[PDB]
Amino acid sequence: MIQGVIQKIAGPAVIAKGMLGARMYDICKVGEEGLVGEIIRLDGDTAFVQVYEDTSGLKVGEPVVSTGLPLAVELGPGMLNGIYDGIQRPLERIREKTGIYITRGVVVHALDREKKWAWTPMVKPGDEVRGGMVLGTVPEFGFTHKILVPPDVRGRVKEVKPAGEYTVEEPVVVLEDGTELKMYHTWPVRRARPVQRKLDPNTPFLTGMRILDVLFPVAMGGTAAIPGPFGSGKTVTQQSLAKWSNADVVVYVGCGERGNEMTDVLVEFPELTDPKTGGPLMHRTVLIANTSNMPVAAREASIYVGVTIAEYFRDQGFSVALMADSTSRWAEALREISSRLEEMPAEEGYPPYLAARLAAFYERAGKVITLGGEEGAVTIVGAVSPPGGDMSEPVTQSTLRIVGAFWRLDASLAFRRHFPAINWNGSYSLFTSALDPWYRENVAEDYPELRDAISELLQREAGLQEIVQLVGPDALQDAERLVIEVGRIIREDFLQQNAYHEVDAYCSMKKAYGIMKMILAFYKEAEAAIKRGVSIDEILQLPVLERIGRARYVSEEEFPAYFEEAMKEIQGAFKALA
Amino acid sequence: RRVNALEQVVIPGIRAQIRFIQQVLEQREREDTFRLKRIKGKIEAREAEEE
Amino acid sequence: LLKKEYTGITYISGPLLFVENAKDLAYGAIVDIKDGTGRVRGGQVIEVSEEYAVIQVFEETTGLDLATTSVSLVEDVARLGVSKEMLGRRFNGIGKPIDGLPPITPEKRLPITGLPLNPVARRKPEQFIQTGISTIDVMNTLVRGQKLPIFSGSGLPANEIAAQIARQATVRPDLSGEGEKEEPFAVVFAAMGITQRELSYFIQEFERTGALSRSVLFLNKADDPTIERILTPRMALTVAEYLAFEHDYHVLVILTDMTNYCEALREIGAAREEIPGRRGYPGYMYTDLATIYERAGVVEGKKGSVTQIPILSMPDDDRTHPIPDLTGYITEGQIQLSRELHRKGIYPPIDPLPSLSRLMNNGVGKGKTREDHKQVSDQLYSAYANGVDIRKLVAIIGEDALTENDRRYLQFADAFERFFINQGQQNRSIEESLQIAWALLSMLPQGELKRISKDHIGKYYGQKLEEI
Ligand SMILES: Nc1ncnc2c1ncn2[C@@H]1O[C@H](COP(=O)(O)OP(=O)(O)O)[C@@H](O)[C@H]1O
Ligand SMILES: [Mg+2]
Repeated sequence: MIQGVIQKIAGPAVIAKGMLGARMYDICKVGEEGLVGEIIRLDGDTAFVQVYEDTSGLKVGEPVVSTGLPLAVELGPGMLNGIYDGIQRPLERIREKTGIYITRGVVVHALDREKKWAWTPMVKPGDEVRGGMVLGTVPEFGFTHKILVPPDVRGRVKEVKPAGEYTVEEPVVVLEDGTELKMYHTWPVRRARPVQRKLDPNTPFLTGMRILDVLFPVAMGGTAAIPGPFGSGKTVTQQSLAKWSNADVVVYVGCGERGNEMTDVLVEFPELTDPKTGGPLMHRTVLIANTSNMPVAAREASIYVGVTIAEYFRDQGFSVALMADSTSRWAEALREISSRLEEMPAEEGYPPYLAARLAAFYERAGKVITLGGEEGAVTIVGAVSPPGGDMSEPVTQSTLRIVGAFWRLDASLAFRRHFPAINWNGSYSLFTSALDPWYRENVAEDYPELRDAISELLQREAGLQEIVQLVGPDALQDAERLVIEVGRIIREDFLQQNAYHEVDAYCSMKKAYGIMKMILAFYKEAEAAIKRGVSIDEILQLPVLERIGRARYVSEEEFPAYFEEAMKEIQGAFKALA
Repeated sequence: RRVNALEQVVIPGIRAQIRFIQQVLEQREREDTFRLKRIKGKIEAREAEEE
Repeated sequence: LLKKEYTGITYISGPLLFVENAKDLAYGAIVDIKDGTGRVRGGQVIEVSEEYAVIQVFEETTGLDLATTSVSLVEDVARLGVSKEMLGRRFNGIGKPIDGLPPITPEKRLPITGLPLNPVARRKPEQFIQTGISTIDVMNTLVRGQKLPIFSGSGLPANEIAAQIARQATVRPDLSGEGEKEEPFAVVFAAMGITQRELSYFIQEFERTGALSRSVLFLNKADDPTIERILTPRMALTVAEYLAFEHDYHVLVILTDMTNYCEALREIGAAREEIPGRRGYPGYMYTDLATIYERAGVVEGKKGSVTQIPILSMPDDDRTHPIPDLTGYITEGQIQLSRELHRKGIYPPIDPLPSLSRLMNNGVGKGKTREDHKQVSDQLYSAYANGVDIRKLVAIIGEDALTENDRRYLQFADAFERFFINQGQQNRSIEESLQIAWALLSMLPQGELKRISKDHIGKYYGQKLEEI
């Protein structure tokens, strides 16, 4: 192996010497403690290594050993129901070795080598195998895990182990040329996994939030970004998406954020129920955790590890949802590494190649036909944390060029506790047109008409919001005060949603459609009553308004009976009115 | 009504715009002098290779 | 152990000096610098290489020379000697007593930079703290294990609020039955760039309360060297962690004017010509602030707890300044004082709308405090927002054009601001605060209270103001 000594130490960057022959982006082991590093620059006899661990206490002259391989992850059975470090190390196995503190230099296997897995072969001797084919199946927490061929392996099968129980590293299939295939394989995190074709997204990705599912939909295989200042609600929105979405496997990447938010997931999830099966919610979730006070350079690796795991689960035929807790921390890690490299910053200290990395990260999402002929998709939701809520910063502007949806948060709505605080004037979605045929036959034949009818009401209310604030609400005619009151009803009773309520935290599509229908019927009846010459105050004091306000707290069971009674009551009250 | 509107609404927004534009220009100037500070050091390091 | 000295100084400029043959100095070590007059200065190694090593000095470099100065190693990692006898002492911010008593005898030596807590090893903070302030207890409640800064102004009385919070904080175990007795808090006080006037007030308040016998004070006055301002919070947090997680204490940490800490960091970052940030601050300020904030919390299997109340001043009341902006991204909330409320004589001038607490939702509810807590809080927030909007509308149009419902909202806002927020030095309990909150909610019709279920309405409604 190529072996050298340390020449200069400065923060998270270490320069070695005597490393002639080392390759770019290979993994090195630095110091007597074996800290993990990566080559990013070669210069004559020297090499530039960034360390993913704390470099305090090192001395000049300690050996450096190159492993000759890039950063890779172990892909195989047993990743579910786990929590991992930024370089794929199980934290629950680090705890039993180091206590309550995370010390450097700990080496653990990513996948458990002790557990026995039930093996069921599918191939037989003499068969030809290519990349991405299925060799066999292994049971898991309600899922069926498929042992895939590595993407670069071709040949003919010589022998197959019969059915039984084996560990992950016992060879089950041996090829005709002597290649041995195990239950797991390693893939470099910086390379995208191959596919056959990419398809057009045509099915919705249900989040359970009314404003996101109705007004700004995102399709199965698209991308979205949710910028917002501090206290807006990015984390509650992402954890609700983890809890209630219809994705088969959910990957959560806590890149550079609070550690209490990671303990909340570890405590709450093993008790909650999976929406689409009877098992616990944690059995379908993979956590990658790298908090703020953990080493800076490890923030970059966590994103790639998470996206590679999500791509691996895509190849098995599942639908995967990937949530990045914050990408601004990844941008800051890149900025710090570039500062150590003495590169020339472009803007705000950021390196000039930020937009290339962000583009390469968001590209990996999409709906594909896998190498095995099956069907899978990955959808990515990434949060952005602009400084001072300035949406013109480079990170936000580089993100908006690539994403298909843009959910903009506002601090003004969060001040008055109008959560989820989505600004409906600045947000947009580009997947609305493609999903209309699905809505027409899975929800109702007139759903887009209702959606447009509410969009126009919101637009008219926003238009009158330029007049009312300085002239006076009573100077308007009743034909506009009615619009103001209906806009208030829509804002408070439909768009608003409580993520901490027993019932309101989840909302199906048909319940939202019913609420939309009730609001529009009330509006039409109120307009007819206004044309009958009735004062608006007798309409605002009508008791049927309380039915709409309490509607969103009605459970999914009671709603089909509540809806009919409310619909009858609206017409009865507006006919009994003068 | 016009006096109160001009006092309470129009002026503070204009003043906030002034502050925001001033901050942006000052920050750009700081970014621009950083490059000159690097380039002078590179010039000084260039003409020292063999005097 | 034998000592080693290096005499090959080659370059001195500002805070940095270069040592030529220092090959065996560990990165991050602490050295002692001695000149010809016998004076001793401290320093830390910040870059070590084959050709030389770079050392920054903890104070000014006046008097140094290349002929007679020698650099001697002390330890490879900066460590502090901790003990149980440090309760009731005073220190200068670099570990030396000021009170004139003999130095303590260490039990252990611990690194001042600490270690990250394993997220698996943590547990959810759940014990509610009754502080005695209605704007905090009801609407921004504090939980054991929370970091909750106070966003002060230039001339606002944040120090008095911090002293009152430290004087009255209690856990109220009778509302949950998960214990008994009256187990008091230990207090760790760290001051960075404080002046004599505020230091005197803090010292007299602590001696009047009698809590000085169970407190540790780290004091770095405003005329002390600026590089000592960096080290001061780290040792205080080291002491707090040691006490809480090795002797089952419940400690409370108060950091005063961390804006001074941020300018102290900016000075060194400018000296090291590293890449700046939004307003000249270094680009790594988020990580440095995270290494301070994230040392609080609670640990599964252990009885101790750490709580932090930092104090910082918003420059020119600008919430988008980099210091409050980066503080808000890390801590679990904030308390913001309002200058408009302070002008009209309201004490404490806590502003309800920009204030926030993220750990409310697991510290209150059924089985702890009362079950109507959260719905009352939400209704109060909504009604106060509507009242503020109506009051802003009135200033343009006038009171003569107001609908009677908007008049009710305006009267609710003017009664809320006058009776709920303004309390003086009064020690209000949680039940009294909820009684006052329900008294204020009765000013509105029952149809307005959409945030509260009909179960609680009627059980509490229609009561009038009884506090005189
Ligand atoms: N959908 C929601 N329902 C109720 N409260 C919410 C919702 N979204 C956000 N919040 C409130 O926002 C606060 C913190 O938001 P957070 O997720 O920390 O935003 P960020 O992570 O961007 O700072 C929480 O205390 C919570 O009460
Ligand atoms: Mg967050």
